[PDB]
Amino acid sequence: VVDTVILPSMIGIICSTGLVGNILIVFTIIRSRKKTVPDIYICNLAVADLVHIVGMPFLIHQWARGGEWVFGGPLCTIITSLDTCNQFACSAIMTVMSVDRYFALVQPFRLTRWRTRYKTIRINLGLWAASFILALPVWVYSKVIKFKDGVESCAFDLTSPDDVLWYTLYLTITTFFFPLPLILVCYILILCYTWEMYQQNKDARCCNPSVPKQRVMKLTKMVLVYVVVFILSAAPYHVIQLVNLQMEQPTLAFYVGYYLSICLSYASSSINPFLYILLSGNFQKRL
Amino acid sequence: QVQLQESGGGLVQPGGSLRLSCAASGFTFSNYKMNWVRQAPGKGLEWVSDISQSGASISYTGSVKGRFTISRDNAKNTLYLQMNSLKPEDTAVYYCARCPAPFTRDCFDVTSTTYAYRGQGTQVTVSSH
Amino acid sequence: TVSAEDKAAAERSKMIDKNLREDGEKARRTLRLLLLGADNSGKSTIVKQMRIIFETKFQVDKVNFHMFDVGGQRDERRKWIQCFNDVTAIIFVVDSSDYNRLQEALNDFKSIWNNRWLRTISVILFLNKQDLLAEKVLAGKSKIEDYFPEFARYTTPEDATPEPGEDPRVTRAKYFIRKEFVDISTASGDGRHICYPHFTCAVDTENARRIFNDCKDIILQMNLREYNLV
Amino acid sequence: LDQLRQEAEQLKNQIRDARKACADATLSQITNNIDPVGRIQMRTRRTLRGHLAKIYAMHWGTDSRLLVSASQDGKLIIWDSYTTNKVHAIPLRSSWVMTCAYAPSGNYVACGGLDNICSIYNLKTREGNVRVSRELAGHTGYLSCCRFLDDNQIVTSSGDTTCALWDIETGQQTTTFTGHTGDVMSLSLAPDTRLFVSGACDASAKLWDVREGMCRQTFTGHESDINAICFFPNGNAFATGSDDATCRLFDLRADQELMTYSHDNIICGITSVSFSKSGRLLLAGYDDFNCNVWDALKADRAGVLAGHDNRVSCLGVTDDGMAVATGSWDSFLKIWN
Amino acid sequence: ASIAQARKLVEQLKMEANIDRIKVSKAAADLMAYCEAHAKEDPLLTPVPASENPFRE
Amino acid sequence: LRCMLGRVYRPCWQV
Repeated sequence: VVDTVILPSMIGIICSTGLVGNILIVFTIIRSRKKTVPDIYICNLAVADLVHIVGMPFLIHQWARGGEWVFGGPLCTIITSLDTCNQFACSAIMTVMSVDRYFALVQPFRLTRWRTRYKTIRINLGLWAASFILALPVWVYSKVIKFKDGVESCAFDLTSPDDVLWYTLYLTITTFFFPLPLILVCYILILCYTWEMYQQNKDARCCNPSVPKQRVMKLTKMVLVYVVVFILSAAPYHVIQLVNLQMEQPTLAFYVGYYLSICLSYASSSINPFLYILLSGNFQKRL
Repeated sequence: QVQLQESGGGLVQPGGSLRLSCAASGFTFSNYKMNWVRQAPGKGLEWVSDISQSGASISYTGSVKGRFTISRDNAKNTLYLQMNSLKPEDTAVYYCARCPAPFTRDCFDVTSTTYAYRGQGTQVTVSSH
Repeated sequence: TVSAEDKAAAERSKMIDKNLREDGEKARRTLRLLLLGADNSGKSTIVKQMRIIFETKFQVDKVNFHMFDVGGQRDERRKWIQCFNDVTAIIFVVDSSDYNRLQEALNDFKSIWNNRWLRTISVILFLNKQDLLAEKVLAGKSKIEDYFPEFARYTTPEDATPEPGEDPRVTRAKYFIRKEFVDISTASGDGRHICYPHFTCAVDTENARRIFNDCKDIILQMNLREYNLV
Repeated sequence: LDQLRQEAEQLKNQIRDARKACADATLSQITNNIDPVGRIQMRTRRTLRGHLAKIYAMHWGTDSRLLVSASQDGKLIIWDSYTTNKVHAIPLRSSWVMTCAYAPSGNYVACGGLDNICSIYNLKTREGNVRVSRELAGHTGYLSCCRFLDDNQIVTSSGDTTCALWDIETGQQTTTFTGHTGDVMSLSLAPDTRLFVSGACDASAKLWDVREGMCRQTFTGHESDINAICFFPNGNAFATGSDDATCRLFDLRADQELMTYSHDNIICGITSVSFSKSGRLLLAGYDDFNCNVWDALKADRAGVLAGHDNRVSCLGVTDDGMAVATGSWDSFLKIWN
Repeated sequence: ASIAQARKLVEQLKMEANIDRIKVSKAAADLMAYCEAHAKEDPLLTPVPASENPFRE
Repeated sequence: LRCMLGRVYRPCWQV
């Protein structure tokens, strides 16, 4: 009773929250006449999250049904490849947005040419193109496979240990483990630069009672929350993937844990719009 | 046409008190911030005091701070400036100046050699007789 | 579809767009500063020291700084001041030694800070002629209390960082002037733009470094505002 | 020293009495029975992009197709409104340009600013590149506005309180106008070209004779600085804009203010004004990031051109009246029709 | 000093006061007649159909 | 009985 009722509920809540947040952000950005590089990055991230969440139910429903796939063969491959492409696009968008933010905040004069609106749009388009072509292996192996008891499943045509190891390493690295060091380094560098500037400017700010530079943590809170949400949403899934790399005949508890990690994998795509709407620096007035 | 006329002034013994008024016409007195400009002989224009649109914000220059009382009368479109306990160094010409634009907290042309929104001014002389 | 003349016009427009983008990128890596102040403030000496409408170019850490001294117009600044609505910062020089001329400098700073067209532009304040102020304070002839009836009820804050070797009176007067300027600056703005007070002795070679640091901080705040981080 | 002041006051009182004596009827009362224009709706037909800085001035050509724009980034761009193409991109020595003009024949373009110099550029050189024909110097203040009389004569207004007539082939002020009190900001050439009127910061507008060189008529009805002025198509009237959020119509033959265009909710300043081909509609730029179209006969707002997110600095209507261009500090020019 | 400027100012005032300065009614009538005579040929006042205006879109 | 690999199942490896 609990398994078939309570657990599916969170999927719907996450899907609805992500849909509403992404739609609101996209509408606000498109409607707004003034669009800047941060706005372009936020809109691209919102679109990627919207597409990623839209495809989520088509894959999650298989787990809820117990393994049965109802959308047929070709749709299985289509949905799997598009979901992997959306994952890659979201990861790349996060990484490039963090890099651009670091360059803008820490090194304003170092990379002016590539931070232009025109080149920003071109970089986003190239990022989407790269993400789409990085999912080509998924098209090859994503197939519907029959299993005992006659259920059958949206599965991969990977059985040898070497091939599954290669695929798991490629997917996990490109999605979470290559982006994460870059994002963390960018955040730490931004924090250190802000702290250094705060300390250096004390001479021209501490003479008389005035604004104490608004401290350093509060004005970097959004990036920290982004990093925390990304970690909490991706790490469990990507660590369970590595754990499953050495595993035969998975147990019921491991299956439930894997399903929960899959459900939690889409949490960031829905949290991020709330981060940009509520936690942002009074961005609601642009609605 | 915007014109300003100053009434009052004259010869006053040191330490005395005199009251002068500025007449404003041709513009909405309430909506325009008003200022007083003084020009001592042999010296350039200097700022004395200013009056807010509603009179909430009142400020004075350091030289005469705590000595001159200034009031506003939007109904009569006139500006009042009460001066008491004068000093010989206060002998100068008081110019009734208006801010260039209305509903603005900033006024750059308050102290200008060829300002257009100022009156002719009245000469006040402080000396012992 | 299109004619030869139309294709030529389109190609010319594309070339012009490319050249305009190149020029915009060239200008993007340059900071524009507006220099203004009273006649006795000492702008000319500061710019001469930095380089060793009147335009002065100096480069710090391979960053181009373009400072403009209008210094070519009537006494009225009502209109032409609007041309500098998008400058990186405004450098304001005040001769703290002249107590008589200090009130007009404060009024000018009030006008600049509260200008509707300069609300988003930070101001870099240089209190020039510090040696002259120090010797005037250690004279006993002219008292600041005569001009400002508040210096008597003033004490040096414990947060002050005086240079090695200085009398309490000199630092107290300097920080009283800084308090006046900072109170003027913080009376309005809501934190959108910041004032960066500094001390200049008319011979210091660190003015360029301080301008560079202030511009870095201003650009950091602007980027934080753009990215909705602050 | 004081008798002349009393004489001037008496003359001003006599002028006021003469003006009020011949004011039997008001324009609004006469135009009471005229049907309202309605609600004019205009859409952004063309959007011009490429300027890297705020726009300060623009001017349409006599062909109603090519327009020149001036930006504080040092580039003077001639646009092709029909096809949205950039015909020329002229580099400027001074990046503080604040005015520009297009010659009636289209052969020359003039611009200037804080440099106190009006530079004339030739658009029809032999080898083909745009080059400076002559730069006009002599003003002791920033160049505020300029307008060509022909390929050789250009009228100039500067912040030095004086307007001048220049001979391009010579480079000297043929005639100097020194009747203003300070900071003449804009001027408008009459259709006949024999007269022009300029507005200054002393809240007054003065009518000048190009050939005689003396002031023939003065107007004092504003409360703040005047920065916008345009001649009525008939040539017997003109409208002015100031920082009072009011546009006022003055008639040369009446020496009086016919009407004032203002609203309670408008408190921002006015940057530019311009009439339509027939003069029925008066379009005035405002600092509230949008432009509103007024009715020159009933002083009633007809429509709002909200298409800019920054201060609107310049606005101009084509000679044929097909479209009106609006410039803003957001580095975008929008064509409305 | 101002003596040379006051004379010029009063002369300018006298010259300005020696003009016709006709009634406002005639000027208003002339303006109304001019506006009505050109109402048809004012694209802004009367929008043109989408077949002659170059700014089609 | 089914293995898991990237949001979808995998055939179990035996021996």
